[PDB]
Amino acid sequence: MAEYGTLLQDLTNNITLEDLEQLKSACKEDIPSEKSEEITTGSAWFSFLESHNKLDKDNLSYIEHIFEISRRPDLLTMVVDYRTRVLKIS
Repeated sequence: MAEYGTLLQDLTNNITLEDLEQLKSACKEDIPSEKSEEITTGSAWFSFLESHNKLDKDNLSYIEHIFEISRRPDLLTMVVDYRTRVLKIS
């Protein structure tokens, strides 16, 4: 669970308010309009997403895509890499 916590945080370190806009732009259909509005922090979007069941402690597929579709593969990579490294660790 925790490592995932840093994972969200790692992309969050790389997340600019602007980066989020782009992810939101990608997410416009999936993440509700009302909510996308108030996404002024990387953690906020996770914490929203977490609050709704579009992201477990294990589940990433929702966000993985978002990072794929959005032209910001650093974050994707962190999700991908996390999935893997933690897989190899566990």
